[PDB]
Amino acid sequence: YNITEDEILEWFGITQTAQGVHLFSSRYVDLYGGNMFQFATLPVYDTIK
Amino acid sequence: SSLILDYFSYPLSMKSDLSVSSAGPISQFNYKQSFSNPTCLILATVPHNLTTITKPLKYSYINKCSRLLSDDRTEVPQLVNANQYSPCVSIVPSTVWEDGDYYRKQLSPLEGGGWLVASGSTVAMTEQLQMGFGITVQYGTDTNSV
Amino acid sequence: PAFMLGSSVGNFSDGKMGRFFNHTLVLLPDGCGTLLRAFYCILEPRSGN
Amino acid sequence: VDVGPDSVKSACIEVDIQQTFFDKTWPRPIDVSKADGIIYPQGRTYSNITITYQGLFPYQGDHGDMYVYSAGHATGT
Ligand SMILES: *[C@@H]1O[C@H](CO)[C@@H](O[C@@H]2O[C@H](CO)[C@@H](O[C@@H]3O[C@H](CO[C@H]4O[C@H](CO[C@H]5O[C@H](CO)[C@@H](O)[C@H](O)[C@@H]5O)[C@@H](O)[C@H](O)[C@@H]4O)[C@@H](O)[C@H](O)[C@@H]3O)[C@H](O)[C@H]2NC(C)=O)[C@H](O)[C@H]1NC(C)=O
Ligand SMILES: *[C@@H]1O[C@H](CO)[C@@H](O)[C@H](O)[C@H]1NC(C)=O
Repeated sequence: YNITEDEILEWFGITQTAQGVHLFSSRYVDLYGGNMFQFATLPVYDTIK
Repeated sequence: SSLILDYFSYPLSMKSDLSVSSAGPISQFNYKQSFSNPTCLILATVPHNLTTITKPLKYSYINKCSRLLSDDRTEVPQLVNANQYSPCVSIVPSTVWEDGDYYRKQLSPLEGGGWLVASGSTVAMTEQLQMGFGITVQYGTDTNSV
Repeated sequence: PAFMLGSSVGNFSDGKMGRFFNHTLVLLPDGCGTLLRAFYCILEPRSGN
Repeated sequence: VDVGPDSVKSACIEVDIQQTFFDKTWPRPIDVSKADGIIYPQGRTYSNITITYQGLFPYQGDHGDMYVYSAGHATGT
């Protein structure tokens, strides 16, 4: 993906459910606020521990 | 909201393992369905006027899974989850060569130790190849958009 | 940060650990953190210094 | 099943075990009143209401897994 480098605080979340690997970030949705919105979903083959 | 399919080599011979409350070797060690969402299983056959899909060598599957620990006295099974693969699949190859194949791998002490061992068996092809499709539907994962 | 993921953990021959059998997931920031590359593929070492 | 770009020599640079400068903590906890580190709901949105929800959640005021990347040795340039 592409991302703009900034000075403001950012957050990332990673999880795995039955519909795949789920990556959440606030940059794509909320630059000056913050929330874990689904910006990526890998259709993964397996669950990673 | 979204749909999910899986497909696999399912002949009709073990079709009696299609039930929701099934606890057979395909249910125990291979896959278990989604109990919170509707599902459907379709067993189809290769048409004569269709060469778009290929035919594999033989039906192969697993029928046993055991985590023997380094003490060589404590053994624990595994429970497969919905749309999930056990660590049983991480050691078993993509196919099983013949019936009763033993696949084993050393385990680290933090994950249990000893040797993870699994047993695989097989079912040969019929006159025409049969495919198994499993569809699961979900309402609350994304936008209603399909 | 970069993240390597798998359900498999093994020790190396020298006594160290960190070996991940089969396919393994890697997420990598690139271009001073501008690229978000990721692969669940097979990784291989080599026996150099 | 795809391509992969191979760039340079297989002569890896020396790697050290020198965590003495690494291990120095920072008191940086989270807050639930300020709502730090909560996943947004994945299938529904709401407005000016209170919503019970079930999900994959952290604890509060967690120690964390605080690390930082350490630059290598560089004498001059
Ligand atoms: C989002 O959700 C929040 C909470 O769920 C909403 O906040 C409340 O919204 C309701 C709905 O409008 C408000 O209820 C209103 O109350 C009015 C009362 O009128 C009388 O009081 C007025 C002054 O209000 C103050 O004093 C009263 C009595 O002491 C208190 O109850 C109030 O909270 C205030 O402190 C006078 O000017 C007036 O002349 C009357 O004497 C009533 O007339 C309305 O019809 C309505 O029922 C409630 O007050 C809000 N609470 C707050 C602001 O603390 C919020 O609005 C929502 N936002 C949206 C929907 O956009
Ligand atoms: C990311 O960078 C490339 C090249 O710099 C650019 O073409 C692309 O538009 C950027 N992404 C977005 C979403 O604009």
